[PDB]
Amino acid sequence: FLKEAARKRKFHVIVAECAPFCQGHEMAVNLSKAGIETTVMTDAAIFAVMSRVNKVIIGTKTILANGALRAVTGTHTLALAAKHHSTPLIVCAPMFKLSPQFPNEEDSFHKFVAPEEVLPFTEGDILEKVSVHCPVFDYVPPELITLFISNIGGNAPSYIYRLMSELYHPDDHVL
Amino acid sequence: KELIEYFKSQMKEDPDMASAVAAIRTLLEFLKRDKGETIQGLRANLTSAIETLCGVDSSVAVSSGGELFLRFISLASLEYSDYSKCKKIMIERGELFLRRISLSRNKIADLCHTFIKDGATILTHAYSRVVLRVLEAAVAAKKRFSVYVTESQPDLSGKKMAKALCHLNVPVTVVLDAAVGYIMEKADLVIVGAEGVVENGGIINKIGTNQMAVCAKAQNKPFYVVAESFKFVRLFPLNQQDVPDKFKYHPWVDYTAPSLITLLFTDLGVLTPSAVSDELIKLYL
Amino acid sequence: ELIEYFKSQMKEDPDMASAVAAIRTLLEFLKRDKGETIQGLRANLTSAIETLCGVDSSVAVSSGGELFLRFISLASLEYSDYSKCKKIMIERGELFLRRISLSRNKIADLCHTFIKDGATILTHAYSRVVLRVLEAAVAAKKRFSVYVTESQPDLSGKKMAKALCHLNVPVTVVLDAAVGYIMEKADLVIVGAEGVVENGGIINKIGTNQMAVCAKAQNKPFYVVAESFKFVRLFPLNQQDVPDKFKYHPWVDYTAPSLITLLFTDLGVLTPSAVSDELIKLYL
Repeated sequence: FLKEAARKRKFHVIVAECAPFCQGHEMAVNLSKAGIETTVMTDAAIFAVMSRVNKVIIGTKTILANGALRAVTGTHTLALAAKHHSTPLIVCAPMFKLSPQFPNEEDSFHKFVAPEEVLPFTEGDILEKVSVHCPVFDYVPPELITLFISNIGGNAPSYIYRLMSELYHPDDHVL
Repeated sequence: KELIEYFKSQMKEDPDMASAVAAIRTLLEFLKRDKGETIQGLRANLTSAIETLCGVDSSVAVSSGGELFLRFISLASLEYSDYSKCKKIMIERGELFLRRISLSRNKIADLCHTFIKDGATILTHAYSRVVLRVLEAAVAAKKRFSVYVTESQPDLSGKKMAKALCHLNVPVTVVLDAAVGYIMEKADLVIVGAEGVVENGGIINKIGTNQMAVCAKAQNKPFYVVAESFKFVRLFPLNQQDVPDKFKYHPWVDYTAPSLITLLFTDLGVLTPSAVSDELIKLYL
Repeated sequence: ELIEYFKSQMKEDPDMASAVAAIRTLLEFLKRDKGETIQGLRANLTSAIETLCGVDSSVAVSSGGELFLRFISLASLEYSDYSKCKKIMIERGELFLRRISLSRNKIADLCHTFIKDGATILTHAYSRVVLRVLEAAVAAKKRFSVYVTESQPDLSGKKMAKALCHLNVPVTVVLDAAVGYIMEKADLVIVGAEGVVENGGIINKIGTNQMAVCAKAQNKPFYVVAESFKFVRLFPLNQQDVPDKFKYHPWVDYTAPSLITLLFTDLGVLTPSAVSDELIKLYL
């Protein structure tokens, strides 16, 4: 989306990663080298600069049957922040991830990794009593996405149950 | 008039089920009637006049349910080739309608009860007849939680939910009606039964609903509502003056604003506060 | 020696407020069983009456007592004899009682030109301060109908209707749960506080938080009245922060502190964030 938008037009992207372990740097370098003029941001100073930003676009991993979305880490916080400035937040997820799960019906769609991801093992005798933990995902409520970008075109944030009634067999939610 | 006495017998002969389903049962058992021997006047005008007579109660659900099974008989009570088996003998389609929306309570019990998060307490509103069975199926599947009830006070009705729940060994505490603002932070998510669901997505129910929803929005906590296939309606409120006055009655039932709810259940399934519109428009083609 | 003196003033005279009754009780109870010293008398007997008066479930009482002890602290001189420490310097307390009785007159004088005609009013349970300002508003030859709620730990709101129809305005009571049914009807929601705290929080009876959350739900301005007494010195955050002895089925809850819009007292009109500015001006 970004590099094809940059293929004719000009902008200035500013990017905070997601880092219990980082991978936003990979996109940062991957579109450092097609001439985009990115800034890579720490994952906390969003609120310092999102007052000055005017649009914000994230890409999730899977979106579910509330019209909602479990995304990568740190998306709920930046999404609520962007609601606080009322600037529109755009999910660029296709018609391919739409899933009949519902958030707290199941057992902890946030689930967890080895926290050596989030702790260096070299600190001493500190780690025995403490039970550190971190998830792989977040959860954003479906009131908060402004507009999908599917393949067929922009669709409503709550355009979802008819998508499931005539894009699935909704009797087969046995799975 | 001559058969509203049987509706009184159906309201106070088996007081477990709902009012609207007792009305549907009443009239469809009356379809062994004194033979009017016609399709047009009998069905259309006579069941219309029976909806007018049985709508003399202060219910909102009963008349809407009567119109709803009028639409559920408007499907294919056809002109099939002779006046022997049009509907007055081929009558079993309304019977299977009655059976489906009898087992609808059981399928709501099978669906919703695996959503309640164990540990966070859930304050409920006054006694419905679908909150009891979803809590029955929840505690039947070995959960742990707490539950409070507000009184919902024109009359004491929260202790009626207490005498409902306490018979099956589940902890509960009745809490003051105007003081739900104190207990709102204590709960994390809030379920409430329905007298009926509106096309905008809000609910209509006995009075103590909208302040629960707006305190839920202030605490940014999920507001949950539950309804069945009987309780759809065609009303449209904007601010509260426009529920009909015969459906108002110091309100005895009340509307809450449409989409500061967060999630909603029905017999068609768990759905979204704009999906309400298209999924009731699916009914009555 | 004074406990049924205080209860005589309390429930054989329901005219004045509880805080002003308590401060009249101890100000006339400077005629003490004579220990005749500055510090010890003060400390033990005033803290002792603030303890022994704790059979009631109010919150204005101990605050008014501590406000009086911060009153008496300031101009207490030293001039070589134990006669005019305060045992002769007692007319300061007399002028204090009359000025903070005249306080209710001056909030009536401040807010009589403040409710506009045509604006209907929804109100919570009773005070000895809502009626004086509303009848100093009616006595300016205005006109406005009023709604009021039930406020159920009891049949309460009927008392407010009986008081105010006798005070000649059209009154209509409503059920407690019917607030958002009729909140949008109102143009103005005024609230007599129980006790005002330094962040704009108003701890009060069981439904003023309802009024605030519905007021931000309607963006209609939410006005609270308090006198010079009942600035209590707690600090609340949430719904367990106020002490349990103030509560006891709860009986007191706590509204949010940052959403009320205009308050007013003896010292004039205050935006509800200047409450800390004047409370630092209090207790010396």
